[PDB]
Amino acid sequence: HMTDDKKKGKFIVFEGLDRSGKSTQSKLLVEYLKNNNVEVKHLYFPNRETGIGQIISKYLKMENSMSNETIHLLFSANRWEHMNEIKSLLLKGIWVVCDRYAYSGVAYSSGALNLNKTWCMNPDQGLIKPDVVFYLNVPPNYAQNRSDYGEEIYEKVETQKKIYETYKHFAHEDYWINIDATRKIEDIHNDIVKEVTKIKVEPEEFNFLWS
Amino acid sequence: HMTDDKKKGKFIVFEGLDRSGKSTQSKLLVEYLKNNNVEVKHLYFPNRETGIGQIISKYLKMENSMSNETIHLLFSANRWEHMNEIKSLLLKGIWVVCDRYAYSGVAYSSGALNLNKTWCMNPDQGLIKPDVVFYLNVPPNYAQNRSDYGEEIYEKVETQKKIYETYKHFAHEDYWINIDATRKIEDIHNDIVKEVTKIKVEPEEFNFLWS
Ligand SMILES: Nc1ncnc2c1ncn2[C@@H]1O[C@H](COP(=O)(O)OP(=O)(O)O)[C@@H](O)[C@H]1O
Ligand SMILES: Nc1ncnc2c1ncn2[C@@H]1O[C@H](COP(=O)(O)OP(=O)(O)O)[C@@H](O)[C@H]1O
Ligand SMILES: Cc1cn([C@H]2C[C@H](O)[C@@H](COP(=O)(O)O)O2)c(=O)[nH]c1=O
Ligand SMILES: Cc1cn([C@H]2C[C@H](O)[C@@H](COP(=O)(O)O)O2)c(=O)[nH]c1=O
Ligand code: NA
Ligand code: NA
Ligand code: NA
Ligand code: NA
Ligand code: NA
Ligand code: NA
Repeated sequence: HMTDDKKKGKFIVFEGLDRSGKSTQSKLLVEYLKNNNVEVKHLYFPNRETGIGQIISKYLKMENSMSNETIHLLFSANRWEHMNEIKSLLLKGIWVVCDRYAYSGVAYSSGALNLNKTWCMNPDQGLIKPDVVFYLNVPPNYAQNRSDYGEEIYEKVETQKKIYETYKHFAHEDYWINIDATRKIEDIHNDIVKEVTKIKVEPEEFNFLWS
Repeated sequence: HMTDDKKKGKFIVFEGLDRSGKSTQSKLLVEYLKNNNVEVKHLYFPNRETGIGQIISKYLKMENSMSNETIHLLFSANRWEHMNEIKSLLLKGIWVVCDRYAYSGVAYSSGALNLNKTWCMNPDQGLIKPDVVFYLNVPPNYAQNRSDYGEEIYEKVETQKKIYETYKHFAHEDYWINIDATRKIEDIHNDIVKEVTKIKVEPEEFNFLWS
């Protein structure tokens, strides 16, 4: 009752290759939720505004160079420093719609940096687990013509090919919903809405990666 | 031969409670090695001068506050960004004498922050393993009168008591050498020298935590 510590909002993550449409789709979903009287906050990773995120942003823009393990652990620490906020929102009944999470961490590091997958998962163990992940599936060559593509470190077609394969580490999980993202914006969004309307709305216990 | 990738220097770590004499002893050992014609570099963790180390230094000085997991992972990332340097030194035949390493990470986080020990070890898995660790053993109340004690976050006797117990996670390992550090500087140093002279001097393969 008073000490109720149940998760009341839902936590939805978008995952996908670079420029696959995650910001596009997460903003449309947020607007749809607001229109159906659901309180919701839009979050994303990496958050480049924190001290850790600033270092990350320099890495992505090739303004610095860092060893594979060092940058992998910063991407994870950047999520941890948001756990208090995500937990509080969800306890309040506010939904969280989030562009990228720990699945990006594992897929990008194991595919682009060739880090060991179990080693990559470890530091994200214990993060709050989302209700669903929409994976905006595009082939590795598909998005190379969209606006700023090639500006940041992983945006080369040969790297995207590797990350496309390591995203399959999650492809058969029950929380993972493959979405064909080589379609019109509105078609993709309608599929996402269809899936979101099946989410069961009741307060429940928090769960944690990698359960 | 030409592609020889053998570890040629030795890697010695000092561990110990706050103000237990690690900088004192590591400088004396460095001077002793130089006097016996051994090339050596003195390193220490956290390195507060990097981008990551700056954030760490603010945490230790209570200039910011951070969640337990976030700061734990930064302490680990701070070691990783030194692996290229430590590896190169050791390949060259330069010894590395280092004030604190991954054992501090595990002992401080599991003792002061109550983090799960296996979770704390994971991100340091894969770091280069030292030849020996001297643990400058002092009781948890012992150092409270030494110069700047109480300036930084963990320097309260009740926290030191907890970290004293979690340093025992390594107490029975073959690389771990307990040194009674409640003695005169010169007596402690003579014990360390005695142990250092038993190290076998030949080139060998690198080993890695937590083997
Ligand atoms: N399905 C789509 N069809 C055409 N253009 C799209 C589609 N989805 C997104 N875009 C455009 O592609 C670019 C990248 O989209 P964005 O949502 O920013 O990708 P991400 O967040 O995955 O990097 C933007 O210019 C966006 O307007
Ligand atoms: N064995 C000792 N006896 C008396 N004073 C010592 C001894 N070892 C170190 N000190 C003094 O204690 C303080 C902390 O020593 P330091 O080597 O800086 O500790 P740490 O590096 O472990 O924090 C310094 O003022 C140092 O001169
Ligand atoms: C969240 C996360 C993102 N990334 C990559 C995915 C993108 O290439 C870049 C983030 O940029 P974005 O989401 O604008 O594309 O960071 C990681 O490598 N590890 C992570 O943990
Ligand atoms: C290297 C390391 C140090 N620490 C603590 C030990 C000290 O209290 C502080 C470092 O300060 P120092 O070595 O001057 O004392 O950081 C950690 O908590 N985790 C680590 O991984
Ligand atoms: Na990108
Ligand atoms: Na985005
Ligand atoms: Na699925
Ligand atoms: Na200290
Ligand atoms: Na020191
Ligand atoms: Na021993």
